[PDB]
Amino acid sequence: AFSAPAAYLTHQQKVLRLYKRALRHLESWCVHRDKYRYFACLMRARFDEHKNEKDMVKATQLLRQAEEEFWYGQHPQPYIFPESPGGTSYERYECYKVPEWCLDDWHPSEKAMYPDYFAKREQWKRLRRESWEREVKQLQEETPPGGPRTEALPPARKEGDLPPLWWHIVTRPRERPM
Amino acid sequence: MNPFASLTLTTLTILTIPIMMSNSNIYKTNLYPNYVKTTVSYAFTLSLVPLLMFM
Amino acid sequence: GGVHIEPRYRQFPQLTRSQLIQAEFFSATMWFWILWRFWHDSDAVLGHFPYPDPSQWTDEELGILPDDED
Amino acid sequence: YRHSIFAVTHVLIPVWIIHYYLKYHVTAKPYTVVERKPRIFPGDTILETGEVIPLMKEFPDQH
Amino acid sequence: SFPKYKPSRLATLPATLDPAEYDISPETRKAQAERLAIRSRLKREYLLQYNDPNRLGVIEDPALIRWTYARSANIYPNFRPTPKTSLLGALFGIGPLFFWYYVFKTDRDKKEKLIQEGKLDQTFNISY
Amino acid sequence: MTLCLGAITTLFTALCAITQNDIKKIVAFSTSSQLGLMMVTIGINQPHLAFLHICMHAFFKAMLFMCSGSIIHSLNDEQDIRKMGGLYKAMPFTTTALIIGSLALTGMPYLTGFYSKDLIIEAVNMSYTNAWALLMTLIATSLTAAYSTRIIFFAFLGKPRFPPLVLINENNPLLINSIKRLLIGSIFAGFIISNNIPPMTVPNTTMPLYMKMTALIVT
Amino acid sequence: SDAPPLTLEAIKDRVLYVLKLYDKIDPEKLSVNSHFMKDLGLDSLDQVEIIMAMEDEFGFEIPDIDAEKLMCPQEIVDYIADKKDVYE
Amino acid sequence: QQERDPWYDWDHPDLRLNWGEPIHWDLDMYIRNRVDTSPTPVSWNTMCKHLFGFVAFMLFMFWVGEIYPSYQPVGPKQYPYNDLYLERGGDPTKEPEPVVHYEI
Amino acid sequence: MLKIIIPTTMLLPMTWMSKHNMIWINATVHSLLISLISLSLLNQLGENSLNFSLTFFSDSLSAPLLVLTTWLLPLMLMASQSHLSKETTTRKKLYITMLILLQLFLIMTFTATELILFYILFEATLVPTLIIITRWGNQTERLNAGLYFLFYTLAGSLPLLVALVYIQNTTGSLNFLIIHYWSHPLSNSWSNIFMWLACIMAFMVKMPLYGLHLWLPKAHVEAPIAGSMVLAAVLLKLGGYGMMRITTILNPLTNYMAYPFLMLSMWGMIMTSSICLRQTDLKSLIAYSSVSHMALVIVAIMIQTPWSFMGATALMIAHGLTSSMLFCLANTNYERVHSRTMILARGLQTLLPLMATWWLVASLTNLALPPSINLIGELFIITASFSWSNITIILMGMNMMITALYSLYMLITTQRGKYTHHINNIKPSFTRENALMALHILPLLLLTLNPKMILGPLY
Amino acid sequence: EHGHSKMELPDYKQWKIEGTPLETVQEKLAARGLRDPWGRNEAWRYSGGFANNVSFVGALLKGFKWGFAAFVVAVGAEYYLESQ
Amino acid sequence: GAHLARRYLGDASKEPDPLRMPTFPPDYGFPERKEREMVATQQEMNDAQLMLQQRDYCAHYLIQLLKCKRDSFPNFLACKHEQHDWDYCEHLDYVKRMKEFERERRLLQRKKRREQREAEMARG
Amino acid sequence: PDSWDKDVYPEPPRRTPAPAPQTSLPNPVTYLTKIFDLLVDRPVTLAREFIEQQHAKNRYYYYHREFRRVPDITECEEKDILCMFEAEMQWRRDYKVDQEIVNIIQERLKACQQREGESYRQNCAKELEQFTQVSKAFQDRYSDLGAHYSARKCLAKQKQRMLAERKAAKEAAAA
Ligand SMILES: CCCCCCCCCCCCCCCCC[C@@H](O)O[C@H](CO[C@H](O)CCCCCCCCCCCCCCC)COP(=O)(O)OCC[N+](C)(C)C
Ligand SMILES: CCCCCCCC/C=C\CCCCCCCC(=O)O[C@H](COC(=O)CCCCCCC/C=C/CCCCCCCC)COP(=O)(O)OCCN
Ligand SMILES: CCCCCCCCCCCC(=O)SCCNC(=O)CCNC(=O)[C@H](O)C(C)(C)COP(=O)(O)O
Repeated sequence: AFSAPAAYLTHQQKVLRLYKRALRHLESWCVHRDKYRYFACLMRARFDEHKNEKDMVKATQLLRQAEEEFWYGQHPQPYIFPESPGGTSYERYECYKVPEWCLDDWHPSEKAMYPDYFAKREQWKRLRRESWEREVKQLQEETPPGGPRTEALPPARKEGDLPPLWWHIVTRPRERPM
Repeated sequence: MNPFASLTLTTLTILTIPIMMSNSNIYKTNLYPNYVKTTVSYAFTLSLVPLLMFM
Repeated sequence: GGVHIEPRYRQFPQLTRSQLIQAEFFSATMWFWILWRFWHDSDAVLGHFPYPDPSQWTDEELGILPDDED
Repeated sequence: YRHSIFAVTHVLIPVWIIHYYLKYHVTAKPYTVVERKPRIFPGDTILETGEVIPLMKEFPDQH
Repeated sequence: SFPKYKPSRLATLPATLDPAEYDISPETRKAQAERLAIRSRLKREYLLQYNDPNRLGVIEDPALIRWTYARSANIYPNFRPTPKTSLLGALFGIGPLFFWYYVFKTDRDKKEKLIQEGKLDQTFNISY
Repeated sequence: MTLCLGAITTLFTALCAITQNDIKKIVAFSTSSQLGLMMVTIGINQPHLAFLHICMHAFFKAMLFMCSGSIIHSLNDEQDIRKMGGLYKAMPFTTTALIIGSLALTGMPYLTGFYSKDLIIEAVNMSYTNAWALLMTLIATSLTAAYSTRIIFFAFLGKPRFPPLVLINENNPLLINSIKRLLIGSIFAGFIISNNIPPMTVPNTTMPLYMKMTALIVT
Repeated sequence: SDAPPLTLEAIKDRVLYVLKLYDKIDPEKLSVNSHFMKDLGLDSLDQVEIIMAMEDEFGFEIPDIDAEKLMCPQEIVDYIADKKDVYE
Repeated sequence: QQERDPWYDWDHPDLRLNWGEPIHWDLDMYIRNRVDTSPTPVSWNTMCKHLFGFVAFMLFMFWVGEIYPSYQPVGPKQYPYNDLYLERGGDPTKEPEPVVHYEI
Repeated sequence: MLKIIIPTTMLLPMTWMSKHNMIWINATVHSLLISLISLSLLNQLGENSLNFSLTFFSDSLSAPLLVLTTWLLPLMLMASQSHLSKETTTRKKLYITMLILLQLFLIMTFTATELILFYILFEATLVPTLIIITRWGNQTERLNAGLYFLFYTLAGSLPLLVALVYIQNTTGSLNFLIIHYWSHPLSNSWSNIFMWLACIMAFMVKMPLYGLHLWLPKAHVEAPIAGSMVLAAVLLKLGGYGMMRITTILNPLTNYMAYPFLMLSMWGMIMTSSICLRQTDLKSLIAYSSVSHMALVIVAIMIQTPWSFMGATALMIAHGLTSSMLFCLANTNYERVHSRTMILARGLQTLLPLMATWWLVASLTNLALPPSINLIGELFIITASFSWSNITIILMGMNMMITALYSLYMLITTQRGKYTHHINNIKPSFTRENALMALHILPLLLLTLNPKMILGPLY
Repeated sequence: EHGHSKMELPDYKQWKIEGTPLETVQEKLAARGLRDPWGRNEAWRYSGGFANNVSFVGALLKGFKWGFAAFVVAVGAEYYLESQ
Repeated sequence: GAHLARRYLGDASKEPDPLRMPTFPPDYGFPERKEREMVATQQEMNDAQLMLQQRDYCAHYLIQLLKCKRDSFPNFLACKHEQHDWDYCEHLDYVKRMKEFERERRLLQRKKRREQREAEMARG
Repeated sequence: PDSWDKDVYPEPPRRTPAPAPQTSLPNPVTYLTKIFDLLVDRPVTLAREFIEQQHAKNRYYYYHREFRRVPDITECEEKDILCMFEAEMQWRRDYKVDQEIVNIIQERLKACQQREGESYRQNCAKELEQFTQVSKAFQDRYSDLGAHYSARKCLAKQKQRMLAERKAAKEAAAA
C-alpha cells in the first residue's frame, strides 16, 4: 500500500507469501487455538525441511508443487479481517470521506463558525504554495534521464524543504471521518 | 359508531405523521429516533383494539 | 444510558448483577412455562385418542360374509 | 406531560378526523364500508326483531 | 497427486498456478522492467498534474477519451462486409423478428379460429 | 408446484446454512428455510397454518437477528464465528436470549415455534401429497436443528478467540428492553394466539404414536 | 462501539507485550529499536510469524509488500499509528 | 478488474484503474459491480456438472414421488347434504341425484 | 384558442424590445403566465370536443400535450440561462425567438382542425429545431446530426403530403370532424396498402420506430440542453398524436398491416433496453430509453383498443416529463465535468446530496414505480397487449426488468462509489438547478392524483 | 462522557502453559522434536474467567433448577387450593 | 406407512387406490343399512358460516365451540369440554374412515380369493 | 341514510345477535367501545351539528340535467351531417349510461361477496346471474368495436348479428 512495488517478486518473497497464505488458511481450517498452534508448528517444520536447498532449479520446483497443493485445500471460505478487501466492513465508511478542497466552497456564514481551523487552513495552504514550487525543481533535478524507473519518491534533502508530492498523502480525510 | 374501521385507518395514518414531520425542526435534532419509536409504540397500542374486537 | 464498564485486555469483562439475575430469571421462567404446559397440557405432545388397530376389528362390524353368500 | 401532549396531537386528532370522514362522508355513499354479517348461532336473539332462534335438536350427548 | 485446476473463461487461472511465472528468462525480466518503467512514467506525470495547487479543473485522461472514441465513433470506419459479419448481422437482425412474427401469428390465428367456431368462454371479457 | 418449490427451497437453504461461517448468512438461510416450509404449508392447502407460522417466525427470527447484531456490536464489528469464543459467561443475557430463540426455532414443545411447526409437520405427514417433498421437509427440519446447534456451539461454548482488547458490554437499557420484549413474545405469544383465535381448520385428532413424535425425534 | 482512542503509548505497550510473549526473543534484551535478524538473530519465517501475531493482536492485517520491510518494533508502532491516524 | 491487486495505490481505487494505462474494451462489463472472472476454488466444469446434476436429480426424484405419493389408510371425507351441492355452486332448480353415505 | 396563440406571438416583440440584462426574467414570467392560461384547456368534456372555430379545435388528447408544451418553455429558459451567459444580446434574443417560434408551431400543430395545416405546422417545427441543433451545439458532429434529424423526417413525410391531397381528391375534405363522421373502410388492395404505408411511415420515423431511430441518439447528444428537452418531451409525441388522429381511416387494413411494426417495436424495446445497459454516455442512454418507451407507445397505438389509447397518452405525458428531467440532470453534471462520460464523475452523493435525491426520484420515475402515471400507462398498454395476445407479456416483462436495471445502473455508476480524486471543480448546486428539478418532478406526482386528465378521450 | 481511565496492561509473566491444553500440544510436539514458540501468547484464553466451560446440554439447561422449583411450588399451591 | 410399502412393492390390485374408493356397493355388507344422522340443518349451519371444509358430520360440536368462545371471550380457555367433544367426534369420523378403508380392503381380498378359487375349479 | 335509493343498492335486514355474557368477567371490548364513544363520537357529533346548522342558514339547490330524445342513426340520411352528429352524441351518452349500469351491478356483486362471508358461494347466486346477464348484453352491444367506435359501427355489428340470427332461425325452423 504505502510502499512502491518492484518489477518482480524474488523467490524469497514468493516463499514468504505462500507461507503466510498457508498459515492463514490453516487457522481458518483449525478454528481452535491449540489445534491451530500444533498444526502451524507441524507445517512450519514441513516447510523447514527444505530451507537449505542450494540449487535454484530444484527450489523452484518445490514451491511450484506447493502452490498446487495449497490451491486444492484452500478452504473456499477463508477468514478475512473486517477491514480487508474481502471483509464485511471493507469500504463501509468510504462515503463519509469528503475532500479537503470542499471546504473552499463553504459559504462565508458557515466559515464564520470554526475560525481557528480555517486560519490554520490558509497557513497550510501557503506552506503548500511555496513547498510545491520547491518540489517541482527538486523532483526535476533528481529524476534520471528518460523518466523514472520505479514510482518511489525521494525525500527532502535541504533544511526547509518538504518531500515532493506530499499534499495528497498528509491530507487524507481520516480512517473513520464521521 | 363503528370504531373498528376508524381505529384500523388511524393506526396506518399515525404511522405517517413522522414522515410529514421529517421536513420540520425535529428531524434536525437527536429526538427524531425516539419520536419515531414512540409513534410506532403508540400505533401498536392503538391497533391492539381491533384485534380484540375481532377476537 | 448504562453504567461505566472498563476494558480488560485479556481479562474477564466486568459484569453487573442486574444482567446476570435478569438472564437467570428469564431462563427460569422459560423452563417453568415449559414444565407447566407439559403438566397441564400433556396431550399436545403424546395425543389424546388412541390409534385403533385395523386387524383387531372383527368381520361382523366390517360387513364381511364368509366367502359363500356372495 | 410530554406523553399527554403527544397522545393529543398525534392520536386524538387523527381519530377525530378519520371518524368524521368515515361517518359523514365515506358512509354518505353506498357500499363504501361493507361489514361481513355477524355469525348466527342457535339460541341467539336478534336485537332488531327480538325473536329467539330455535335451538338444536338435542343430539345424543355421551362423552 | 491432487486433482488439477482447469481454467475457464469466467473462472481464470491463478497467478500462482501460472506455468509462465517460473520458467523465468532475462528477456522476461527486461520486459517486466520496461513495463514498470512506463507505468512509473505515467504515474509520475499524473502525480505532477495532480498535486499542483494552481490546477482548478479535471485532469484530462487521453486513455479515457481514446476508449470512448473507439467504442462509439470508430466502429463504422473500420467496418468491412465479410461473410461472418454479413451472416451474423442477418441472423441477429432478421431471425428474431420472423420468429416472433410466426409465434404471434400462430397464436392469433388460433384465437380467431376459436372465435369463429365459438367455444372460447368469453364471459366477463368486457374491457379490452 | 408450490409444494415442490417449498421443499426444494427449504432443503437447499438448510444444506447451505449447515456449513457457513458468517452468523448473519446462517440466520438468512434459516429465514429462507422457514419461508420454504411455509410455502410447503401453502402447497398442502393449509393457508391459515402458514399465516400462524408467519406470526411466530416474525417474533423468534427477529429476536435471533437482534441477538446476532448485539454480538457483532459488542465484538468490534466481527461477524465470522471463527473469532467468537466464550460468550456464555462473558455476556449472558444475549446467550440466554439466543438459546431461547434457537429452542423456539427448532419447535421445542410449548414455545412459539412449536404451536405452528408441529402442526405443519402433522399436516404434511397426514396428507395425500408428494412423498419426496415429505422426506425433504423432514431432512430440512433435522438440518435446522443441526445448524442451530452449530450456532450455539461455535458462538458460546468454546474458549475465546477474539482480539485481546475485550470490550464486551450489554449494560444498555435500550438493548435489554428490546430483547426482553421479544423474549416475552417468543415465550408466550404462541400460546396466547393459538388459544385465542377461532378454529379455521379440521384438527388431526388421532395420530400414530411414532408419527406424532416424528418432528421431535428428527429434531 | 465505545472503543477508546488508542494512543502511541498504548500501541507501543501492546507491541512490546506481544514481542515478550514470543519466547524465542529474550525479554530482558529486547528493545524498541532492536532489529530482528541483526539484534535478535531471527529468520524471515519468524519475521512473518511476528507480523501475523501483531495482525491478530490489532485486528487488522498488513499487506505483504509493507509487512516484509517492518523490521523494528518502533517502525511497526509507527506504521500502525499511521494506519489508525493516532495523534499523540 | 475485481481480481486486480486491491493493495496497490490505484488512481481510481473503486475501479482499480490507473491514470494513462490503456482501458480494456469491455471495461464497463468488468467494474466490480458486474461479471467477474476471478479464479474459483473449484474448477468451472466440475461446478457446472455438480449444479446441473443436483438440479436434475431433484426434479427426477420429485417426479418419481409424484408417481408414488404418500397418504393414510383412510377413505375420503364424507359431506352430508348431497356432497354439499347447495353450498358448492348452488343451482337449486335441478334436484341432482341424491348421495347417501354408508355408516359403519 | 387565440387567447393562447396571441400571447405566444407577443412574446417575440417583448423579448426583442427588452433590456440586455432583463430578457430571461421577462421570458420566464410571461411563459409561466401563458402556461397558467393554457391550464384552462384541461377542462374537457365527455362530449365531442371544444370546437373553437373552423381552424382550431381542442380535444382531451390535444389538451394535455398543449399544457405540457406551454409548461416546457420556462424550464428550457432556466436550463439555457447558464450556458448562454457569455453570449451576445442579439444571439440570446435569437435563441429565445427560436424557442418561442417552436412553441407557437407546436401549439398550432396540436389544435389543427384541418389535416393539411397540421402537416404544414408539423414540418414548420423542423426549422427552429434544426437551427438550434446546428448553431448552438458544442461538438463538431452537430451538423451531421442536424442533417440526419432533417432528412429522415422528410423522407418519412414527403409521401404523406401526396397521400393527404389524394384523400381530399376522393373524400373531398380533410377536416378531422368530417373525416371521422364520413369514415369508410379501406379494401384489401395494393393501392390501399401503399396509401397505408404513406400515411404511417411519416409518423413512424419521428416517434421513432426501431430501425429508423438512428437520427435520435445523434440529435439528442449533439443538441444543446433546450434542444434535448424539446426533442425528448414534445417533439417525439408528434408522431403518436398523428397516428392516433390518422388511424381513423386505415381500418380494417391495419388489422393485418400492423404485424411488421408490432414485431419491430416489441423487439426494439428489448434491443434498446439492452443497449442502455452498456453505454459510455449518459445522453445516449437517455435517448435509447426514450426509444424504448416510444416503441411501447407505438405498440399501444397499433393495438388500437381504448385501454391502448389511454395507456399511450399517459405514457407519452409521463415519458416527456421524465426524459426532460433526466436530460436536465445530465446537463447539470456535464456543466461541471465538461466531459459527458458516465464513469469520469463518480461518488456525487457525497458532494451533492440534493442532486443525488433528484437523481433517485428521476430514476424511480423512469423505473415506472407505482402509483406514478408512468406505470399507469405501462400497465394499460401491457393489459391491452395481453388481450391482443397472451404471449406479448413475456417480451413486455423482460423489458420492464431490463428497464429497472439500466435505470439503477445510471443511478449507481454516477452517484454511488468513491468520488473522482482529480476533479475539484464540483461547486454546490445552484438554486436555479434545484428549482428546475422541482418544477420537473412535482407535476408528475400531482398528476398521479388525477390520472383522468391525461388518459385521453377514451376515458 | 467516554471511557478514559488509563487502563494499564497486566504483567506478562503470569501467562503460563500450565493448566492449559497447550501442555498436550507441547508434549506432542516434543515427542517428535519440535517446540511451539507462541504458546504463552494465547495463555490468557485459558487463565481467567475463561478457564471454566459449559457443555451444550448444560448450556440448554441454564435455568432448569429455578424453573423446576417454581413448577413444584406452583403445583403444590394449586393442589392445596383446589382441595377445599 | 406399511400400506404404501405393500402397495408399491407387492401387488397393486389387492389393496385399494384411495382415489376410486369405494368400489363396492354400500348394501353389500349388511341389509339394515343404517344412514348417518345430521343434527345441524341447512339454515343454522349456513348462518354459522363455519367453512366449506368444516361443513361435515361434526358440525354441531363446532357450532357449540364457536358459541361458547363468543359467549365467554375475555377468559378464552373457559370452554374446553366442547373442544374435547368436537375433537372426539372428529376422531370417531376418522375411525369410521379407517373402518371404510379396511372394509373395502377385506371385500377386495375376499373377491380376489373367490375369483382364484373359481378359476382353479374351472381349470379342472 | 336517505342520500341514496335503497332499492337500487339493496341490503339485507342486517340481523345481529344480542350480547350473551356467560361469566361475570368484564370484557375490555365494551369498555373500550364506551370510552371511544365518550371522547370521539361526542366531539365529532358536535362539530357535525355546528356545520349542519351553518349549512341550513344558506340553502341552495342544484339540478340534474334532462336530455331530450333525438332521432337515432337508424333513421338518419346517408350524408346528413347534422342528424349523424346528433345521433352520435346520443349514442355516446347511452354508452356512458350503459357503462354506469354495469358499474352499479358490479358494485352490488362485490358488496354481496363481502357481506355474505364464508357462504358467499351460495347466498350470492342472484347477483351473479344478474351480473352475467348484464355482462353478456353489454358484450353483445359494445365489445370489439375498437378505439374508433361510433354509432355506425355498432349499427353494422347489430345488423351482422341479426343477419346471422335470421339465417340460423331460417335453417332451424325449416328443418
Ligand atoms: C427498415 C426499418 C423499418 C421500415 C418499415 C418496415 C415495414 C415495411 C413492410 C410493409 C408491410 C408489408 C409489405 C407487403 C404486405 C402485403 C401482404 C403480404 O405480406 O402478404 C402476402 C403477399 O405476398 C407477397 O408479399 C406479395 C408481394 C411480394 C413482393 C414485395 C417484396 C417483399 C420483400 C421486400 C423487402 C424490402 C424492404 C425494404 C423496402 C425499401 C400474402 O399474399 P396475397 O394474400 O396473395 O396478397 C395480399 C395482397 N392483396 C390482398 C392486396 C392481394
Ligand atoms: C424513412 C423512409 C421512409 C420512406 C417512405 C416509406 C413509405 C413509402 C410508401 C409509398 C409512397 C407513395 C405512396 C403513394 C401515396 C398514396 C396514394 C395512393 O394510394 O394512390 C394509389 C397510387 O399508388 C401508387 O402509385 C404507389 C406506387 C409507389 C411509388 C413509389 C415507390 C416508393 C418505394 C416503394 C417501396 C417502399 C415500401 C416500403 C417502405 C418501407 C420504409 C422504408 C392508387 O392510385 P390510383 O391510380 O388513383 O388508383 C388505381 C385504380 N384506378
Ligand atoms: C491448508 C493449505 C495447505 C497448503 C500447503 C502448501 C504446501 C506446504 C509445504 C511447502 C513445501 C516447501 O517448503 S517448498 C520449498 C521452496 N524452496 C525453498 O525454500 C528453497 C530456498 N528457500 C528460501 O530461500 C527461503 O527464503 C528460506 C531460506 C526458507 C527463508 O529465507 P529468509 O531467511 O530470507 O527468511
